[PDB]
Amino acid sequence: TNIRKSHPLMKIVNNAFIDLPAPSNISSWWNFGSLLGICLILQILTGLFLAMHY
Amino acid sequence: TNIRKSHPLMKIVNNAFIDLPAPSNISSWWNFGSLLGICLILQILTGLFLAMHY
Amino acid sequence: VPPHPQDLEFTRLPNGLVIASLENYAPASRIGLFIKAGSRYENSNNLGTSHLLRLASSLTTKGASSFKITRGIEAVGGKLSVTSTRENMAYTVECLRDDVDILMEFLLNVTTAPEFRRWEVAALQPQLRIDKAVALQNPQAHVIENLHAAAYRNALANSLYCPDYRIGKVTPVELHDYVQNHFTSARMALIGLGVSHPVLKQVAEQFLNIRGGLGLSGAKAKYHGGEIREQNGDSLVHAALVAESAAIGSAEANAFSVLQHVLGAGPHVKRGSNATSSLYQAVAKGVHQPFDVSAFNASYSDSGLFGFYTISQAASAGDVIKAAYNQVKTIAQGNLSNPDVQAAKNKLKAGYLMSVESSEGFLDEVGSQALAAGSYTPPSTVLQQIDAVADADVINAAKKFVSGRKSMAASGNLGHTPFIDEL
Amino acid sequence: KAVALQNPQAHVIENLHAAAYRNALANSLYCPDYRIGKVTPVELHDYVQNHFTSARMALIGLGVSHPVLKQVAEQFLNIRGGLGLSGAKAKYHGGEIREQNGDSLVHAALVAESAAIGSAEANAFSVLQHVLGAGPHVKRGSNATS
Amino acid sequence: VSASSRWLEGIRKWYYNAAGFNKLGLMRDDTIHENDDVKEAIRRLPENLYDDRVFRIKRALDLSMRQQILPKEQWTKYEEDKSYLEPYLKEVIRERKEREEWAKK
Amino acid sequence: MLSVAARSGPFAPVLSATSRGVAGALRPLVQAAVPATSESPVLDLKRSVLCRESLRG
Amino acid sequence: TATYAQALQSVPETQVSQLDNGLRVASEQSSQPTCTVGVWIDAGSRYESEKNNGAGYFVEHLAFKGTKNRPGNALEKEVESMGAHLNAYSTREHTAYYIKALSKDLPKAVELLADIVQNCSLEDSQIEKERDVILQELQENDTSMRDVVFNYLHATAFQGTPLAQSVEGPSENVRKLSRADLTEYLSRHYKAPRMVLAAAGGLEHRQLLDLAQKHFSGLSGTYDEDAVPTLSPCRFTGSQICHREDGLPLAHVAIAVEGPGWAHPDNVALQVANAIIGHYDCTYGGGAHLSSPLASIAATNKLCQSFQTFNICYADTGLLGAHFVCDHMSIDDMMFVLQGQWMRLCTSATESEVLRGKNLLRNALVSHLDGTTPVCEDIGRSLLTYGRRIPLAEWESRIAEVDARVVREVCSKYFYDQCPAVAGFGPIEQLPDYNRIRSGMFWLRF
Amino acid sequence: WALVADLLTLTWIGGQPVEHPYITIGQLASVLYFLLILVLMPTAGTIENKLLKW
Amino acid sequence: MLTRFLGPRYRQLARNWVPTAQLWGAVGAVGLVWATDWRLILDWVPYINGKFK
Amino acid sequence: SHTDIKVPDFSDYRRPEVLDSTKSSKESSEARKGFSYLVTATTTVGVAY
Ligand SMILES: CCCCCC[C@H]1C(=O)O[C@H](C)[C@H](NC(=O)c2cccc(NC=O)c2O)C(=O)O[C@@H](C)[C@@H]1OC(=O)C(C)C
Ligand SMILES: CCCCCC[C@H]1C(=O)O[C@H](C)[C@H](NC(=O)c2cccc(NC=O)c2O)C(=O)O[C@@H](C)[C@@H]1OC(=O)C(C)C
Repeated sequence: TNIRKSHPLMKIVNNAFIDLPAPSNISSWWNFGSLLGICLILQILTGLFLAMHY
Repeated sequence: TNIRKSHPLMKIVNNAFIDLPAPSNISSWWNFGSLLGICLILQILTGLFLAMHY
Repeated sequence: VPPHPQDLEFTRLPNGLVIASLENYAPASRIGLFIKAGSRYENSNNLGTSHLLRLASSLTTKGASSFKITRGIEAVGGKLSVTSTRENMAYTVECLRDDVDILMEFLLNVTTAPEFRRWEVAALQPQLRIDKAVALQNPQAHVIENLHAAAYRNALANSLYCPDYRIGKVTPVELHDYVQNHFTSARMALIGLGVSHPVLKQVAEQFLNIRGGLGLSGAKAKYHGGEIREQNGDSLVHAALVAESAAIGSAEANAFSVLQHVLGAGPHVKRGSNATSSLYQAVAKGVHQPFDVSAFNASYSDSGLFGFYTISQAASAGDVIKAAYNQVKTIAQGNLSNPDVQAAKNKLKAGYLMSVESSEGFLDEVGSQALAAGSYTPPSTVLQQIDAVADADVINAAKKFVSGRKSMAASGNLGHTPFIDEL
Repeated sequence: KAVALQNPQAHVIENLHAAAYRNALANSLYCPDYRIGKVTPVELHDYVQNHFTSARMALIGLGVSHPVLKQVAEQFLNIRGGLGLSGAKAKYHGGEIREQNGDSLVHAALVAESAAIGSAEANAFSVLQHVLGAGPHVKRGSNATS
Repeated sequence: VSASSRWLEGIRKWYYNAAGFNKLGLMRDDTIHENDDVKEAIRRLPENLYDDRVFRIKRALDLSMRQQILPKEQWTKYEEDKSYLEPYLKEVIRERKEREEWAKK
Repeated sequence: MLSVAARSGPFAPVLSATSRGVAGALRPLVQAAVPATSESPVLDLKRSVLCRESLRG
Repeated sequence: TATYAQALQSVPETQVSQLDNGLRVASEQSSQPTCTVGVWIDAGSRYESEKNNGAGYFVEHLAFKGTKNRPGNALEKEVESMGAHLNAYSTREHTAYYIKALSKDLPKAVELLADIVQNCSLEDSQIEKERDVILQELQENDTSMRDVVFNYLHATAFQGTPLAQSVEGPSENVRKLSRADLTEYLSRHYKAPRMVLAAAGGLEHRQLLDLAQKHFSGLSGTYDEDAVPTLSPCRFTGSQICHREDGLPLAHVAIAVEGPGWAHPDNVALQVANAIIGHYDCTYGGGAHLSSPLASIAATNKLCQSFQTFNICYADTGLLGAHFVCDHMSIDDMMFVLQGQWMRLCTSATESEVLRGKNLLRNALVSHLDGTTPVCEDIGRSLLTYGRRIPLAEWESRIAEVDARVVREVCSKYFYDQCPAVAGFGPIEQLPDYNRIRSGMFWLRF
Repeated sequence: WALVADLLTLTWIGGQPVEHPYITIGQLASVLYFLLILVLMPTAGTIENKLLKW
Repeated sequence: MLTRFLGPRYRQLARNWVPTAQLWGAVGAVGLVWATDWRLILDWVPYINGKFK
Repeated sequence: SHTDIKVPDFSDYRRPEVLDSTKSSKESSEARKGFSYLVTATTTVGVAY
């Protein structure tokens, strides 16, 4: 049996960006959701390194 | 139909401390899980108010 | 002292329709449209159509949507029912005096303006399964259904419930076709209680005028005979043994009806030995443990099935059946006393009298009479007809059951249930 | 059963036997639905031990030796305690079973009692069957000689 | 029938061609927002319509992904645009409204 | 005395809007609940009997 | 056009007469050729005690088994040959024995009743036979989940009181009751001032009175010294009984609240609200479109197989609630919905639904009173309970009085923040905890 | 697009001092914004319905 | 287009929950008052004057 | 046989206004609920402070 589907944790990850069905159809205007995510972490990440000195 | 069960958010809350089946049996030694939770938030909460002055 | 007991008014319209009413003066009204549309009119290519039909009495009509029929009718606390037998369907509607206008309309819409919308009938198919399951929970339902399939080559052999293979398979056109070729004037009758003849007659002349179906006994039951056995591990063995008898309406049908009360047909005292029941007593002699028996008598427009129905422990099935049979044989041989027939006649008479005591049972009698005989026969004269049965008639009846080709259905653990040739 | 009953012949022949016989041969080669889940371990034990006995068994082998078979047979296949006769004897009755269904075609079999395997009359019947016809000998042919 | 009725028809034919779904092979009704009423009417379509609607929308979603369109001679010609879903949608709305109306008394 | 159903015996299904689906023709059974052991289910995959749309105050 | 109001006026008055026994003799004449006569006794099992429980039931089994002047067969043979029907029943408060018969057979009809009610033989050999039949009836009753759960509701709601007992008794009593136990319950309870000769059909009241005085004279020619058959009120208990059994395919639940009892005028209004919620069954045609919100939701989401509201009445108390049947994973939803409806009514009954409820109830009433038997039973029983016969018209007036406000006020009085008596049986693992069910008997919004 | 450009307008004005042209034009852009989202787009929608025969 | 909720029943539903909605504002006012120690409103309440002589 | 099922005696746990099998519990209905609700009302008044 595929552990990628029954493990309490992976489920979430499978549902997030692996098996989740998406429109064959979306275009570049749908990228800004990842970009906002990326933005959020990178912001959190540099932001933190500044806090070790600020 | 009971919205407390089908709403994406409440589900979680129903599963956490409303409908979740628990042993009719547990005793005081099982309280420290809430206490640790409480501890964690209260710590986060006073901790923050100190940071507005520290 | 109650009021003036009105007389029932009866009327044959030229187009064949029958209208009958009784001004009740009762607080509630009851109206039925009875139709020559039962399962006997189905055929080998459309079985179950009248079952599904029986269950579509609230799908949307032209003058009233599903939702409206339901809400409308319950808003006045009325009911809408449909009853089927092998020969008729009967849409019955009931409510308080002041509300017949609303119910009548609903009734006319269903019976003469059903739309049988493709999707509504898809959503209904599954009921056929539920409905049947609930019915088939009594062993008698299955027995009698098999009994009719073994007894008749064709019409009356049809089932009152949809064959599983048709479930989900009966189509909107089959429903439309079925209504329009059986729900016509010459095969209908409109009966009413708490209603007036003029109102009925107006409704009938304004709304119940259609023709284009068929008109005859659309086939005519061919009695065949034969037997159907279904092994099953029910705890007890149910079985019915029967032979062709007489069509409703003939004098011979009353001989049979009297025969049934001589042999026994249901108990009259709560938890009694069935002292005066001659079949029961005859089995009891030779048989220990639990069992039941009664004469079975079923008559149709152009045929009839008569005999008995026994329920017994698997091992005593044969013993129960043979004693039962021999009993009947004993009355065909001549062994019947006048005081015996006299007591039966009493049960029958008192019985009929009682059966049309309430309004739902009177509506039904008037309605079935209308369709079977195109007339109304008062109690005094049914009683008079029952008295006309001579002892010899009852004996010949028995002679006719005994010497006639038989039909048998039984279900249970059949290890000791005999086949017909072993009787 | 579902897999078997997918051929209309299976059901026909099963009904054929139930109509033809009062009792033994009328039994079905497949379990009646009402018994599904209802046959018990003791019924199995009882069935083996009263039918799987020496006097009703036979051991056949290919690529094996008689001595080996015989040794096995004498060492392992020696049991008795079942029954021994035709445990009933088929009573031919006759009758008919019809099942309406909306298959596309009508399958039907008409039959009468004939002869037990082994008798000379059984071969008469066997010959009769080849006179009337019993399966085709040429791929997609008119069944000329049938 | 007016000279100006052809004008309104002309403004409509104009918008249609502008709206553009026809280049993707869609039909007006293939582009309705799906809501309860619309979902129920989609449910009531007979097999062939439903199947055809599925194929259409698949063909568009496909085009839309390649960011192409159909050859001009295969676009949905206004006026050959079948309003296949309106009657059901209209009936679903009627019955809802009857309910809505019953709920007031 | 027509009315096949009520002349007892033949089956007669009733269906309804507000009331309950019935199968109530005639054969034995009442004289079987007396000499007892006629179980009957308690609302197995089923419905409900005696039914409602009758009452009082 | 003869109006409904007017129709109620046409129903003939029930004539009441008292003998010197104290035996009330009542009738409702009609044009019918048949009729229904019988005696209604103010005797049940709420009148019994721990040790003679099942006595009434044991008597019923003997009532038709033979009298002094008519031993064994005799009775049956008289009834059966005259083509009549002999029947009887008993609840926790009442007992009845009635005869359906050709109306020209009123004289012997009554004679037979008397004998039955007065000279019940109780031959010892019969008592023994009957002992084993009733035992069997119990094995049988054990399979009707419905009969079971209602006995459990009664058992728990009225715990510690006579009303908590069942009509048939526990097995040991049936195994232990003696002839002396029986006859003493008979003489104790079958006394004129607690009996009512009732009848409906083609009779004339005078003829009934004559008979009653001819065959019933001499029953209370002895008014008892200090035997004071008085019913002590019965405590109600907010409690819960769960008979878990995962071997049953469907679960039965019965929830109730304490009712007022036979005589309280609150019944009418409660019956209206009950009608609003109604009942359901999986063979009802018309699912999604039902007026009852509970019923419609149950049908669309397959919440059950059947449900039904009810209002049981006994003296000064009663069970008021609903009983349902469903799959093991629906017990929670059914309960929620059932309860949410009860509250909606307590706090938000709208006007039209109440009209529907009133009409339903009118229909019910009139429809129920159809035919000799149902009427006769209403006469006899009502005389016992209301002391009189409440003419249709009066009920119609009581119903008309009711409107939304009355429903909310009356519902709140009995349901709002009240303690339920819950009874469970079957695959009940998902049946909510009593606290939870209790919490569902009030709304935090209100 | 009129909305986008108009937002690009507000951005530009916001970037300027509260003086001559800049005041009245940024005052117009504001009204536009609210009138566009609150009246114009909702009406454009209805007209399109009507044009399509919806 | 909130016309779906315009009718006799809604009018009755609305009226039924009038006392509740009222008492529920009483709870909130007093609640806001007590929580912020509303100097303005409180001065009026007989007792509760922890700011007098 | 299910009629052998009596509910076990609870006198051992019952509030005193409820010990009598002959006394309607509706009389102490108000008093009993009142008390427990007063208990939580006070409680919550306490958390409030
Ligand atoms: C830690 C990295 C693992 C990823 C799990 C968390 C991240 C997550 O959930 O991943 C998937 C990728 C999620 N959806 C998409 O990207 C997405 C969805 C439809 C279409 C496209 N693209 C093009 O059509 C997409 O890109 C998405 O992009 O959401 C992020 C905001 C979220 O990030 C968050 O939560 C933050 C709170 C962590
Ligand atoms: C914000 C408050 C809402 C609660 C949701 C979050 C909190 C949450 O999930 O709630 C339930 C209450 C969770 N389990 C229990 O308490 C619990 C479980 C079995 C038994 C007992 N007691 C006695 O037998 C318990 O008390 C628990 O107590 O976990 C906390 C650590 C968690 O807290 C957390 O996550 C933090 C990360 C927030």
